[PDB]
Amino acid sequence: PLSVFGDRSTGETIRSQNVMAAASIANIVKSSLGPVGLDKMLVDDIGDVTITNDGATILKLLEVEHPAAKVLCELADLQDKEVGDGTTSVVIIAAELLKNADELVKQKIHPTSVISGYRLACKEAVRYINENLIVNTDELGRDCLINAAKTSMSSKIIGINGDFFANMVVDAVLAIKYTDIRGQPRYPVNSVNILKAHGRSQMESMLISGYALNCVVGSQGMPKRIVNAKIACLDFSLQKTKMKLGVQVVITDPEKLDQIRQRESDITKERIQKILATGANVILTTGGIDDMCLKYFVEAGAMAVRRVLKRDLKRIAKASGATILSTLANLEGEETFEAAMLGQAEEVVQERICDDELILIKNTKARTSASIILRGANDFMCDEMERSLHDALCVVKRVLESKSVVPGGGAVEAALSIYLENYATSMGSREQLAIAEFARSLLVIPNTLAVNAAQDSTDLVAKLRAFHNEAQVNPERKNLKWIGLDLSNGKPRDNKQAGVFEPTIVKVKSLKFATEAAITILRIDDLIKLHP
Amino acid sequence: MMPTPVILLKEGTDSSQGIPQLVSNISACQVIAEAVRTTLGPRGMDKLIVDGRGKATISNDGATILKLLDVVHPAAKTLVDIAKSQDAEVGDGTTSVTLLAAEFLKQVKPYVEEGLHPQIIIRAFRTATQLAVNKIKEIAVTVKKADKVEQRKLLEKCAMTALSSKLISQQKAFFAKMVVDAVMMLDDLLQLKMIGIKKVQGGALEDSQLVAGVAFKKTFSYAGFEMQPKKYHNPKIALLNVELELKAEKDNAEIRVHTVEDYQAIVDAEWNILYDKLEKIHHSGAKVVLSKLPIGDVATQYFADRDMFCAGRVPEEDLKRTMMACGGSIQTSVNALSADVLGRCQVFEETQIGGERYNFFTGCPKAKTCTFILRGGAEQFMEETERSLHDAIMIVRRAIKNDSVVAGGGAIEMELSKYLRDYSRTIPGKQQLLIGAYAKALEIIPRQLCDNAGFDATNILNKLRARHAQGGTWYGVDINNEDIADNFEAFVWEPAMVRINALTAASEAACLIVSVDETIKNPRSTVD
Amino acid sequence: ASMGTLAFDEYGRPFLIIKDQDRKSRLMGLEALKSHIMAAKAVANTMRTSLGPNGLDKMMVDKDGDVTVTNDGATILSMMDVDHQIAKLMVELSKSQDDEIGDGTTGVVVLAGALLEEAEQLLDRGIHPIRIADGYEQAARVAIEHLDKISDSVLVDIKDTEPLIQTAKTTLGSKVVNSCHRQMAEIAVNAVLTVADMERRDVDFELIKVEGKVGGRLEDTKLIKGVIVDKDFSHPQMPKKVEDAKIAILTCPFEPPKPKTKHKLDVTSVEDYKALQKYEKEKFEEMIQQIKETGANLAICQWGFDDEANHLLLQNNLPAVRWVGGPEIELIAIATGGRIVPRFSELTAEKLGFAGLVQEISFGTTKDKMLVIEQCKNSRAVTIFIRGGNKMIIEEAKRSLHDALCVIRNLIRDNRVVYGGGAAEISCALAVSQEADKCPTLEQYAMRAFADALEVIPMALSENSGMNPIQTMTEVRARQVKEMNPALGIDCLHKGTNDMKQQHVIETLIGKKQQISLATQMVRMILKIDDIRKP
Amino acid sequence: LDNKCSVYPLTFDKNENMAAKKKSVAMHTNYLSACSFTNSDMQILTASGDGTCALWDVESGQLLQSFHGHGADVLCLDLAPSETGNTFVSGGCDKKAMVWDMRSGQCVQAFETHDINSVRYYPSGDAFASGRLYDLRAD
Amino acid sequence: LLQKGIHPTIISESFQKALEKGIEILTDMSRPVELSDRETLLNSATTSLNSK
Ligand SMILES: Nc1ncnc2c1ncn2[C@@H]1O[C@H](COP(=O)(O)OP(=O)(O)O)[C@@H](O)[C@H]1O
Ligand SMILES: Nc1ncnc2c1ncn2[C@@H]1O[C@H](COP(=O)(O)OP(=O)(O)O)[C@@H](O)[C@H]1O
Ligand SMILES: Nc1ncnc2c1ncn2[C@@H]1O[C@H](COP(=O)(O)OP(=O)(O)O)[C@@H](O)[C@H]1O
Ligand SMILES: [Mg+2]
Ligand SMILES: [Mg+2]
Ligand SMILES: [Mg+2]
Repeated sequence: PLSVFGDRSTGETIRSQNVMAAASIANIVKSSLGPVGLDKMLVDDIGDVTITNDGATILKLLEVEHPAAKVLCELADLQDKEVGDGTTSVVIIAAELLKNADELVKQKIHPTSVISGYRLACKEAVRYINENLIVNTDELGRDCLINAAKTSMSSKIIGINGDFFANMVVDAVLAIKYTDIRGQPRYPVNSVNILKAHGRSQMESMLISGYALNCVVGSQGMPKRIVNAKIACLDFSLQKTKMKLGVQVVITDPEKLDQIRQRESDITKERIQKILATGANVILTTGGIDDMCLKYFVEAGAMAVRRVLKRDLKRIAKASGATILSTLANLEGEETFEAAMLGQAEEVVQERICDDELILIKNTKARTSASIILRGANDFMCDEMERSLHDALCVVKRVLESKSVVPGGGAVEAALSIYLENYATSMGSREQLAIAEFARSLLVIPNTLAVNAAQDSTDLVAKLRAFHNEAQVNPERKNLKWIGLDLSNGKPRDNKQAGVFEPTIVKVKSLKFATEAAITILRIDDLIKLHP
Repeated sequence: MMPTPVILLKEGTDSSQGIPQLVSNISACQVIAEAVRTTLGPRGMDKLIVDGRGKATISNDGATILKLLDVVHPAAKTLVDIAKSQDAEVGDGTTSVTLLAAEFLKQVKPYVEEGLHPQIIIRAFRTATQLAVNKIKEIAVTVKKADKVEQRKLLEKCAMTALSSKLISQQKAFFAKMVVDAVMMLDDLLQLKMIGIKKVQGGALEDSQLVAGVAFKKTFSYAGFEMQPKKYHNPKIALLNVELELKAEKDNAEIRVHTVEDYQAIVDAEWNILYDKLEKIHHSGAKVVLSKLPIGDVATQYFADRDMFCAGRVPEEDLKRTMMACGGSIQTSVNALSADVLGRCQVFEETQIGGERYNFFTGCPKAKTCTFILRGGAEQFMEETERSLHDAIMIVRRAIKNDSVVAGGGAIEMELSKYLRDYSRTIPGKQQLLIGAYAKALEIIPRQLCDNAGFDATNILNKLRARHAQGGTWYGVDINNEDIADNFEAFVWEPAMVRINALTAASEAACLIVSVDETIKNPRSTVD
Repeated sequence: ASMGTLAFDEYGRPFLIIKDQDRKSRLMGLEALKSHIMAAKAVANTMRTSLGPNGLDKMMVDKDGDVTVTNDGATILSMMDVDHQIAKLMVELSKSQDDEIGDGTTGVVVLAGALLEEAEQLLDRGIHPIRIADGYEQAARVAIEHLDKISDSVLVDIKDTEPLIQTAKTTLGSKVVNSCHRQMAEIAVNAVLTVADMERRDVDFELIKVEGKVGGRLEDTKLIKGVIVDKDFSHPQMPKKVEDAKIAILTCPFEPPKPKTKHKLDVTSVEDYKALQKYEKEKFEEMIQQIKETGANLAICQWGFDDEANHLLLQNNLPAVRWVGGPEIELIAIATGGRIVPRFSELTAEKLGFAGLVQEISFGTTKDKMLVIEQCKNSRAVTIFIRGGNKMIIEEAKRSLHDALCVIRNLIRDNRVVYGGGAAEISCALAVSQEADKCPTLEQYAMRAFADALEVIPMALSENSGMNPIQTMTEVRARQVKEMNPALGIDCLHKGTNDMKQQHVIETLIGKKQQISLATQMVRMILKIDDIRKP
Repeated sequence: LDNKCSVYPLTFDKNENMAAKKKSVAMHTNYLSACSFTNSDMQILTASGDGTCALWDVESGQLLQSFHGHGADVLCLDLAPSETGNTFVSGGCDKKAMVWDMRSGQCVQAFETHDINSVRYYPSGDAFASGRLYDLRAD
Repeated sequence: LLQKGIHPTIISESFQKALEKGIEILTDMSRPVELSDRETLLNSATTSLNSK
């Protein structure tokens, strides 16, 4: 009848198939949630090994061919990009929402009603979080940032070492603070260079009070330590001058050939001398330097670095007050380099880190920068440490930008579930059921946390729900909103007192994104798959 | 893992353990239940299954559908087995057992995913099932009058309820009356072999008849059979197990003669043996001769000459039914053919039924057997008619054993669910969740009824729950009016043992499925 | 939507439930019903061109290349090589109609196709198929009651065969033997009336032998009040014609007797050998003399015999025929009024049959000889000898005569008739439509669809005759409503009148009732199926 | 290669123990579909690819009767119950099984309801295996 | 219609007549609207988006 060259699935079949795909994706990463979560080891069929706990990384490395599972994978990626934390939680929440919504649909509830109920429940959950479950960081201080970083680094390879790593993260984040127009303090994370080098234990990871370059000096004749550095940042190669494509040398009188050939290098010699005459000590260029200019720098006792990465050069110039110079050409048509275009630093060295060397620009002036050198046991450990450190940096950035945090350890989900279960009775007749199922789906996070610890999930979650119900019913027992899960003892605990914090934006964005994904998938009721 | 130079088990062994395999088992049970989901209720639909040979089986019976499905999943086979068990012990409710077991497993799947110990779930199922069975026995309606009219009406109503889901539901009153008559005239053991089921192609469903006696197809008549009269008004029937034809006296017999007179004497002696058997049969006064063994052409012509009727190679079951109806005895020897061992019927007649000839024995006053002759337009039509009639017959037999009925249409299960929820609201709370899940699972049957009928299941379920909460034990789904009604007053009756066995089997299946934690599958041997 | 389910579990580990589940197929829900309706519609539309006097034959070729040109619906569907299960259901429906009635095997298929076609558009509007089946059953009950109401009774006496002849002619009108139409109807009526139990009892078709032989002309087909045997006189010098023959039917081969039990006769001396030889000769002479003593003029045996018996039979002016089949022995015994004798010693005069003429018949340049026994006193057995110009028309004539015999048998069972030509269907549709108005609205759609489906037979007759279907059917229905005359049908033969009563188009009421009943039941059964699980 | 049987018992090397009289007619050549020996060793029935059953006499060596009438070649044939004038069946590729009688040389009976290749008479003789079962007394 | 025995040209012309009549009916059912009314525009846009 249709005569379409492909396969078709319609009705309960396609809905159940989509639910199965989403559930499989959720089950892939469900075991890496919470402090008692465990990492995974991915082998990339050519021997490459990736050991990670981050949900986004696991979902990107996996190759998936079911489009709903692809939707969840891109959901995790979006949560990573926009927030940086909660990548596993959003996937799990979306999958549970899809499961419960599909159960409602199988109960002959129209999917439009389920979608409307989910939208209302998400709006009310965000409103309730913003109105009741937020804690201002003004009355906490640096301890709040430390606790947020420690909570973020739980369930990571650096979790036990939080007492040290949280201090490192907070110092690094505060060291790059800059205020823009409108007086808004913004923290440009990803300006903190993360360098990985195996060797000593994690305790020997260093926080550079400056910038760290994964580069060395181009010539062994140059000094490897300069005290009062005058950094000159350039964006052009220092090589023998070659004329452009449109210029061709034609010789009729041979007497000029030697002059031509000599000028070919004298041009670059003059440029080097002009740069050096201003007292420059360190020269960084994104382009290459040939042996001639390297010797020019050697004779002057000046450090010269070639093939510097553009982002590293930009960060160094911004921190040290230097200016990138793609060319030496002023507005008078001449070719000059003035000393005002030079950055400064208190020391530039080339240190040795486990049989290799890297350049440290210590204590730059006119702006403070930061870099972190992570020391591990092997490459995989250092990579996972870098991923966890990035998660912590993003969490600290979110906390410092928006000064609201919410209690962790499943407290928010339990409070939201109780509130939404109560609130659904005042809305609609079938969207009532949809909101109730949204509330029930929100409880998957504490259940997974308890299960990962091999604890009594049913009783522990029941006690959490009882505590939050008492908090929401008795007006004078509102201090129980902070009661979450203490996985070490398997007992409810005041997580706000215990210092288990996390940014509000994580929960808000995760809820919004999960609702979007569940609505998108739940809308499908027919699939046509054309043969390739 | 590692190669382990010498491996422990044989290569190719598949192992699966933990929560994931239990979840997979539950999912497989759901898949099996989906195969018979739409066959339940007066609005249920049949399923067509084609085997490898190409033969198609069309059925509404859950047990038949599950048997025709070639299930190889170890956990899913439990539902097929419990369907067979319900069919064997009760005869009806083979869809309800599978739906209930799958719903139990589905309801407890979320708790299994949280790591709840399976022993707790098993204990909760056992407690809930014991309570439900006790409640069914307690509230089942029985009448202690032993009134013939009331008993007949109860049997008819139970048969109609058991029949109002099959393709013969249009003639459910007709077939219920037939089934009740047949079972009542069965004597004391209600043996199913004493109810003949003959399928004849052609004719309407209403053309089907129940014979107050025995009827069987014509069996390969010899020459001279058409000269025998085909109607008698008070025949005496000789039920024999005898080969009435010229043949070797015995397999190892061997005749040795050396004289032509002895040769002729031997020939005449064989002829005289046959004629002596025939004369002994004839002088008994019988007019109809039935044998389990072949009756030759010589005997056929001999009986035709005497205005007698003969039919050899009668199937053994048909002779047993003829013996139980006419009231004679099967004789392997004709030396003593007295009046005691001769059957008697009011009228014997051979008539044409749709291109086939049948022999009819009617007017038996003390017959302990029947013969259903079913008409229809196709082989599968008669097959499904026979299956439906078998369901009705088993229900009527069980109701004969005990007249303990419960209103159907989901009313009994809604009452059980209300009772179980009330009980669960008064216990500590670990078992409360599981017993509540059991009570909620008991709602699958009315929900499936509404879904099959095209209703809105949620509204009907809410109305039923409210009605049962505020009083009224026998309120169930009214399919025709798309509402709820007192199904006891609507004569939607079910023997209580049907629901009792359904709950018992479903609970046992769920407990067995939940109890398994590891599945080990050995490699195939002699794959060929 | 196809092949069933495929998940392989949410944990990645294998999830296999049914053996070879990846090689099987599954259709569910409404699209399964649509596929079944489409297949049944295809079968019915194929069959509907062979409906009525202007129907066209279908040329069926089997796996061996043999050709069967036929118009019978049951035969066409039986020889049709179908793989769809619903097509097999259609074939079984035709076989059921053939077995129960013998006529109308094409009308049932067209009616079922029309019913399913209407049910398709009913399903497209969101009506549960069980509701459609219930409405169809209600309308079928109404139509059957109306047929009983408008039925007419005919006399089935042997002194006036005109209504029977008319019914047989109506049955035969659609077949190729309509050239010999009246003769065919006459012989069918006489055959059925000759062999039948008059108290409205059964008609034993085993007493009607239908025999065909090529050559001659189709008009040469005749009814013989005796038996036509495919044998001939054993000795070539025996006379070819015996008149007033006293017939001796025997089942004992004309050979020396042989015990059934394992026997050995010992010859131990020359005297024993001489005695054995004399015993052989005397047994031959004695059996022949015993046959002769009864006064018989002709002997029929079943198991053949040897040279000495042959020459003894010839020498004593005793014509004989050997190797006559068992059924033929029974037919000869029934027709001639003689018993079957198992051995010579039991042969007496009173067991002899009588035949007014026994003759050997040649068939042109073919060397084949066939025996004829006829002119019996009160023969209770008949034989229809069919001639023709090729085997194919012979087979078609055989099945057409079978249809006529079945129709007269049905008249014997019940003598109520309804005028055909689509008049019965139109009146039933009118009655169903009238009863649908009083019906509550929900089943009204099913009843109206049933009436529209019933309207297909006159439309098929109209289009097969070249007339415009809708206009002719509408005008005939309007005439039926205007004047009380349920006998107005389609003038397929263009006789100039729409009244089937003057045209003598007569159909048995049992046939129409069976048609409607079987079509409704099969349609309900197909409507109840919502799942297919072919491998 | 294909034969691997050219050295078959054709040699029949013995000490001349009265069994050397194997006859081995093989005059008609073609294909010897069924060389069944009659219960009375006087006669041999042979069937060829032309579809004609042939009866030979071992002593004279002459073709008694050629039985023709089969639609296709006769793949298989049997013998009478004991002798009974050798009323033998003949099953061939034409889906038909028929009985012949040399006392008349005609097809006495015929059956067509099935190629038949495994005919075998019942010990009584009233029937015969049709590898089905056809009854002589009822055709 | 075709199965009833109507040429597929009477059907086309009859469908054209029905289309013309239906255009007349729809035009009769219509209501004037001016772009100055924002409520009608918003209602139309919402009705368009109701199914997405
Ligand atoms: N010390 C702690 N005690 C209890 N719960 C915690 C603790 N630290 C984190 N959690 C909770 O564990 C959950 C899982 O976090 P995790 O999965 O590691 O982050 P992500 O979702 O970004 O991978 C978070 O929702 C958080 O609330
Ligand atoms: N007239 C009726 N009205 C409502 N429900 C009915 C009616 N008759 C039977 N049922 C329901 O059908 C269910 C069983 O379906 P059915 O297919 O007949 O038997 P099975 O359980 O063997 O599949 C019973 O639970 C009964 O409640
Ligand atoms: N002379 C005739 N005039 C009008 N209609 C006829 C005539 N003869 C037969 N018919 C109709 O033709 C239809 C088809 O009959 P036929 O083809 O013989 O057998 P079947 O009913 O099996 O198709 C019958 O319903 C009958 O009413
Ligand atoms: Mg995290
Ligand atoms: Mg039932
Ligand atoms: Mg006809």
